[PDB]
Amino acid sequence: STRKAVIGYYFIPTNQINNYTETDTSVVPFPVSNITPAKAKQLTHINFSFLDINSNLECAWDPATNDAKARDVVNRLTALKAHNPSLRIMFSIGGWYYSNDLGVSHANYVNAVKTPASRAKFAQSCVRIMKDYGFDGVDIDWEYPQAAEVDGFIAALQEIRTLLNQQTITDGRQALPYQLTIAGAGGAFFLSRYYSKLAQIVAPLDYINLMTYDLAGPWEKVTNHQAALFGDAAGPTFYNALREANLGWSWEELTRAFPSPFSLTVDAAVQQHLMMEGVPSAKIVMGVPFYGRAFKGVSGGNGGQYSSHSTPGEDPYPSTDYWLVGCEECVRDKDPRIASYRQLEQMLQGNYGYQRLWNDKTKTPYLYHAQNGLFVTYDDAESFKYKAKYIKQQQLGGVMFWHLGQDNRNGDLLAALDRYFNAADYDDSQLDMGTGLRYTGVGPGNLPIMTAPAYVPGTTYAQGALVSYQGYVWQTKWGYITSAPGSDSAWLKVGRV
Ligand SMILES: O=C1NCC(=O)N2CCC[C@@H]12
Repeated sequence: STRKAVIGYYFIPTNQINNYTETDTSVVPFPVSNITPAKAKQLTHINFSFLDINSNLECAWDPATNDAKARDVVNRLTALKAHNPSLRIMFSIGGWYYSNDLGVSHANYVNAVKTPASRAKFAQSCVRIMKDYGFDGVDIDWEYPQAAEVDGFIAALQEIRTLLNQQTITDGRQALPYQLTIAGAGGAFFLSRYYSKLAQIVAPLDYINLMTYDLAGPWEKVTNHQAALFGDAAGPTFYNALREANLGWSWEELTRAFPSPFSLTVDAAVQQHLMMEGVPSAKIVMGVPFYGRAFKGVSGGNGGQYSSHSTPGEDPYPSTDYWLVGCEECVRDKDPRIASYRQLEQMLQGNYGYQRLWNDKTKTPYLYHAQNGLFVTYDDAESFKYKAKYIKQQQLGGVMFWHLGQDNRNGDLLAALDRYFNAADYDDSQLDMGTGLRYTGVGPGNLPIMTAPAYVPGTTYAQGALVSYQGYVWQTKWGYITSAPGSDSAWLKVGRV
């Protein structure tokens, strides 16, 4: 009965800030005024983005930003709290552009967390920025820290948590404490960079917003749903990077927690987080996209799914050929590979040759243009039903999405999410979650409850035997076992209590 978080990103490029206006779409497509009172009430958090970490290793705005303008935009955002007292205006630091391994400011992130001094300096700048511009929390989107930088990242977060908590007291914000969150990897590959230390990373956070989308892209040889909730056996599968993380577990432990290959879905990412001890479901937030990814050069037979394609994976778009027919915004953004739900909705009702299909295993829609060989994977009010029920059933913290300017003018995707969680007249008790493939891995954090005869010191056990000891149920991996679980590596912990 705790309200589910609804975290929407508000992204505005510097040039739009420096020329902000709420009366001319050509310049500021999505002004703050578009976030009507109705919308502000369906949100719990708005992640204003993005800020960066400069060469000075402190949190800061983009140099070219006109400060007076920024503050005004921000103040328009915080002003929305007048409509919803639980609304928090967070500010996000990073994003793919600034922080990816090959990003412009990548070094600043690496160095910012290098030592206690840099950390305290960084942390202190985060809180200073928060207080100065009037934000309600700090969101850090480093995509992503690598194994050796993790301890620093972790220490930085703890530092930020300390300062924020102190600030909540100083500001008498007990009823709406300052918060700390991060955008987390939503796919095993990037997740494997810090997966072994999830517990420590999540400890200082109110939420970890999983970017459970972009699970398919033009950088992938076979077209696929970018945010399948569940797996489709007919779809591609992937190498389970997590089994290569520095977990220090045994072959048996790794194999049971990380089947491979596997289906790269939203369910897999959530379950992968829940497999680790100390990672509470309530802190896990499911990210969903308000845009679709388009591919060209697909062949028929499966409605464009799981087909080879001829889409360029480079960034920026290495071409001037805007082939996503009907997509006007794609021209405005010089990229036919991404389209907002808003634009997609228009394309569908526009007789452009697109046919909306539904994959009942993944529980997600897609578009197929038989004439031109196009495929678009995206989410909508229908896929969100399943994702919302999954969030409630799995007792997750809520939902996050990128980004507000991609919802249609009526704000339907946001309203759908709010409805599924809060409408007294909405009933999904009979909504069928389907037979799509579930992630079946088992780890220390999601061991099933079992019962077994207590271990008897000095007893010899055959292979496959089960016993209880030190709070867990154990099974032998082979025969003639003469020692106790934990002291004899012939036992596999398979249950709890
Ligand atoms: O960098 C981004 N790229 C698109 C996206 O989905 N985001 C989630 C937060 C980071 C941001």
